Amino acid sequence: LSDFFTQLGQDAQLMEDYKQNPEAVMRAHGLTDEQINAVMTGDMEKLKTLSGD
Amino acid sequence: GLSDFFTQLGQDAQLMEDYKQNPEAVMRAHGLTDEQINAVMTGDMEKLKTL
Amino acid sequence: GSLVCVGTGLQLAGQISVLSRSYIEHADIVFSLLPDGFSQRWLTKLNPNVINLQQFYAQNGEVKNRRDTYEQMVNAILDAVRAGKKTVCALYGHPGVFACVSHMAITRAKAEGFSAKMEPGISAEACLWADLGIDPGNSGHQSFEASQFMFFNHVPDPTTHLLLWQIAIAGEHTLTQFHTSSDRLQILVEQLNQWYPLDHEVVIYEAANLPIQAPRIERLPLANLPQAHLMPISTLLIPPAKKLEYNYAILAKLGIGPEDLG
Amino acid sequence: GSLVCVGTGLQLAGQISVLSRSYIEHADIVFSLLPDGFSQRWLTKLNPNVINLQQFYAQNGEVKNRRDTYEQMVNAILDAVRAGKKTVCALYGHPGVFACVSHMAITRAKAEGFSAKMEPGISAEACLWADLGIDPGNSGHQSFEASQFMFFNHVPDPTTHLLLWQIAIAGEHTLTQFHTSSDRLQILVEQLNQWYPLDHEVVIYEAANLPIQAPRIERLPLANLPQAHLMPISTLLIPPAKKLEYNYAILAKLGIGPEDLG
Ligand SMILES: C[S@@+](CC[C@H](N)C(=O)[O-])C[C@H]1O[C@@H](n2cnc3c(N)ncnc32)[C@H](O)[C@@H]1O
Ligand SMILES: Nc1ncnc2c1ncn2[C@@H]1O[C@H](CSCC[C@H](N)C(=O)O)[C@@H](O)[C@H]1O
Ligand SMILES: [Zn+2]
Repeated sequence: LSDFFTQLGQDAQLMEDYKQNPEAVMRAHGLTDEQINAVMTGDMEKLKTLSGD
Repeated sequence: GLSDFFTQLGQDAQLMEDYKQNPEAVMRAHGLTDEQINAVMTGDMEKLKTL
Repeated sequence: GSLVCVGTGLQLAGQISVLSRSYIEHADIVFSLLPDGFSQRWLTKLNPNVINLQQFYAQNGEVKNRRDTYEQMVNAILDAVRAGKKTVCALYGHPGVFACVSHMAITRAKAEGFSAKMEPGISAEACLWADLGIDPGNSGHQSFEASQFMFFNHVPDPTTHLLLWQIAIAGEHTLTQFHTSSDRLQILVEQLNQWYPLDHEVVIYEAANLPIQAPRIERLPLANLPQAHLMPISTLLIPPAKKLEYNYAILAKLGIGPEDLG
Repeated sequence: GSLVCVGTGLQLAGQISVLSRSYIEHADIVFSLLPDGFSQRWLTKLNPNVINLQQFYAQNGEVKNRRDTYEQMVNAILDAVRAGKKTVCALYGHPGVFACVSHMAITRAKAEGFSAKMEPGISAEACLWADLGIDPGNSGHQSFEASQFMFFNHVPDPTTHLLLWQIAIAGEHTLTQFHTSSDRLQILVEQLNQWYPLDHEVVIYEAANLPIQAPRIERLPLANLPQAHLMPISTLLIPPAKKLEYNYAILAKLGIGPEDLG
């Protein structure tokens, strides 16, 4: 999750891929349904829980 | 020669710190001419954009 | 020993400048103040020798003046410099925008004969222009710390975009709390009513810290501010309340007029 | 086709964002507006498919409203987007700070149903805070375009740090000339004299564009401004004319006094 976000923020190619198809890209990086749900609902608090912070 | 140096220097903090320690030494080592170095030391950008 | 203060921007990993990242890489030691644990991990992978300045904030319900926190941060940074470490301070956004720690560390370092400098970063202000599609040059802009706006005499230009930073602690005079009260915010509304009507649309803005996160751009009437849900990271945008009026005096001296404005 | 406007900062190569650089690198085509030829070469090596927006500026001492220039810039950018190119616009500093080309291109792209966004960058303002060791939050901050300050009614707060951008063309209404005159600047001094004594120290600031270059930080009394050597990249800093004074009105409503301030 943390690895994904670091890449996504740095890499414009991945960023553009992501904005095209967020769920597809996220699943491709192995994010869980719970993690994806949190992203799609914009629940940042939950995201930080699903990494251990 | 000049353009390549500046691009590196602006991007690379190691080289930046090296340069600030000893500007002339670093510049000479990157093959800058005496006139180019003079230009830098006098702060004449216009002449740099000529050289 | 030397000191370089850099900013990491608001967004994770990608909003830091190329040079500034390089400084972090090559540092002997890094003192960090970052928005979250994702940004913290990113930092540690860049350079493992990190000391987190967060530790100096009030811990465990303790009452502590935030000035004392800053002093301890500054002193901790200088300790590494005095020991002879090539030290880097990494703060979120721009290290010298509404942030005293870096300015203080640089001043103190210089006075003890150490090399110290600040590299500019991308601030919340910078993010705001981009997110809201506003150019600060259009009608100009003004920035004030919300509390300072209340405690001291400041007069805004109501034709310009006004920003009040740290709106969440507006009127929190002790500097020991992390939020203010709705009554303090009501007094701020009354104060602002000098230039802005109660139904004037304002915007609570929060730049995103994560690449999967949308910014907060919440529009509401000024009157509703006291009931709003504010965060430490919230900035209040107050758009112009008036259209520009011609400066006939100066135009005349210039020998021009409205229709002559090309 | 899509549009992303990025900023390259003021300094060569190092002051662009990590993400913003990546955008340039992966762009189909890049439209550039950069400070110098060193910056231009840097760009071309990053991505060879570059169109220089400079070309749209008057070439042969011809009279041309800069509003016509901006229009041609915008249309050229949109043409690439309409054709289906993943287009990036690279402007110096922050792309949305005192720069209409990007805002205009983004507005137009969005209206024709294209994806368009602006990435924030490091502006001349951001550089100034760092170079001068000034925090805009210390006593607040105001920014205005010099000419707009003269043409319209802006009231500055003399406790703040005041910036006048594009000071070199202060009062130049036609927007055709590349500089103003000493008489125009004298009128500005008289205007400013409403709030600032004639012997008030102001600062002509120019951030460096090259890593071997020191910034211009030229101090002089306000009255000497009209004789100063100003350049297009010059920004005028007007530090506070007065120290912060207590706002007893609001303090009273808060039920506190100066001595209660943390
Ligand atoms: C101590 S200042 C830090 C500012 C930071 N140095 C910068 O460059 O924005 C904290 C204040 O900055 C603003 N701020 C910080 N993070 C923000 C964000 N993500 N979005 C909007 N404003 C933010 C708010 O006004 C907040 O109260
Ligand atoms: N190197 C420099 N140093 C100081 N101010 C500068 C500058 N380059 C541009 N400016 C300011 O910007 C004005 C041009 S408008 C371009 C602003 C640019 N987008 C930015 O982000 O800064 C100049 O008239 C001056 O006020
Ligand atoms: Zn500003």
